[PDB]
Formats: sequence, structure tokens, C-alpha cells
Amino acid sequence: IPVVRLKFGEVAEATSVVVLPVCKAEEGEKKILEAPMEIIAGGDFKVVEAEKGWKRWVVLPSWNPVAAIGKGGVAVSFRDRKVLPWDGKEEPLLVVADRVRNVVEADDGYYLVVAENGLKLEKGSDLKAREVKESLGMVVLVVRPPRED
Amino acid sequence: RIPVVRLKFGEVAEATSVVVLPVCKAEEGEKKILEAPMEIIAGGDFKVVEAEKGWKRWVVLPSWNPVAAIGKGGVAVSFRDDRKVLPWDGKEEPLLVVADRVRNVVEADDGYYLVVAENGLKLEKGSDLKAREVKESLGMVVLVVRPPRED
Repeated sequence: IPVVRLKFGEVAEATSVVVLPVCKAEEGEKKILEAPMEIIAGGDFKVVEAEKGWKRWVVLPSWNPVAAIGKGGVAVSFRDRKVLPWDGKEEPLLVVADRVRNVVEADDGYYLVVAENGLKLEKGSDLKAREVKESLGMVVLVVRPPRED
Repeated sequence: RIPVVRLKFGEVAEATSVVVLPVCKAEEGEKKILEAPMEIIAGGDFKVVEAEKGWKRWVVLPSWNPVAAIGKGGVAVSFRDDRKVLPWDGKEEPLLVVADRVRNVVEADDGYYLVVAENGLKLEKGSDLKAREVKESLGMVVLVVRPPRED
């Protein structure tokens, strides 16, 4: 379950890049259910065509787990909420999920579900004990902000 | 003056910086171009595009100088392949024209601009548009993208 840093052009096995619709985690499950499901690149310039309009979009490198999704991919934004105001703030995060694989099946796996306010990730095994069989989608990759020195 | 670039196969996957633009098919006329989102500047740590109205058709280009410079108002307009008179010479290439909708007011004499055509849309020269007293256009042409060929 890869936690990678945003850098472009260094997945030297990739011919393309990947375009995803984005949701705010704070905005809840409706938006995630509504984001376009099919994003189809075609033509000489790989013009991408969703089947439905959407306002938020993101480009990511064709990382192995990102490119495997195809149908149902979405990117979800998480922001931070520290007790001590002088503590180093935890980086914002971009969680890539697979809505087609919404079915809880891997005990190791991690799934996106509704939180008291917003969304949260939860381990497969924890969801089974909680009697949940349907999540909003399998977490396939996490993106941390670009970094250097 | 106007940069005309050929995209190489694999060039956007090899780029270290990238821009997303909303696409309009030229044949679909000006209603579509006016509808395209304007606020397409990529923000946050992840360069998430957060537009003002939803849009289904997008394209990723390497962040070339003139494309990055546009900011708000950028759009890429597809022109499909026209049939040549002699069919065995193949189709004439598809084309992406990248326009600056913020700079629609006709100002450059050697600049080029997107105006309404009978068949869809045309590029017209700034000097020419000034002579006909056309003050506004659909957008200043900033860049032309030729598709990747074999040879």
C-alpha cells in the first residue's frame, strides 16, 4: 500500500499520465458517489473524456497501482488539527481510491468509509468486526506533497 | 512568433511539470468555448484544478513556457483531421490550438485570434480584425500543438 511523493516523469515505464476527479474528504460520501466513473483518453493528444462533468481534477504519474484502476478511480483530499499549536503540522494528503472495488474483502486492505465529519480510512479486518461489507472504495495509494530539500 | 510544437510520443509522461486544459471541439462552435471553465489554475500542494463549473473534456500538456503563462482563461481547441482531396495521401493532421480567453480583446497586429467561422471556428490575424472593426474575439492564440507522427 504505497505512500509516494508527487514527482513527474520518473515512472520511466509509463507512456501516459493519469487524470482523476477529486473530492474533499470533509464533503462526505455523496460527492464520492457522484464523481465521474469513466475517464477515457483517446485521439492523438490523449484528450480525456469523462461521461459527466466535474469541477475538481488532478493529474498524477502513472504509478503501477494508479494505472491499474481504470474505471471508478477518484482522488480524495485530507487536510489537518493539532492539540499543541506549536507542534509541526502534518502534511495534507491525497488518497487514491477504487470505487469499483467498494466490496470489503482484504483483511490487510484499507477502505474509505463515512466519518462523524467527512470520511476516514479503515482497515478491512476492523470493518468486518463492525459488520460492514460495503465501503465507498479500496485505498490503492497515498500521495504526500512534492518534496526535495 | 506563435510557437508551433510537435508533441513527441511519451513527452507528457517524461515531463517534470504538467498543465491541464479544458478542451473544446472546434466544430462545436462558440457556445462551447464560452461555456468552458475559466478558473482552471492548479492550486494546493497537489496542483488540484478547482474550476467554477464542471467540464467533461480535458487534456494534459507539458508545462511549456507560453502555456504555463496563460493562467486563468486557458483552453485548448481541437481541430479534427480534414480529408485531403487525394485520399491515398492520408488525412490532414488533427490539431490542438491553445487559446487565452482573458486576452480576447484584439491587440496584437501579428497575433492571431479565434473567431467564429461558418464550419466551426477560425484563426484570424489581429491586423485583419482591426480593419473590420471586430474588437472582441473568443481568445488570443498562444500555442499550436501538432500530433506525434511515426517518421
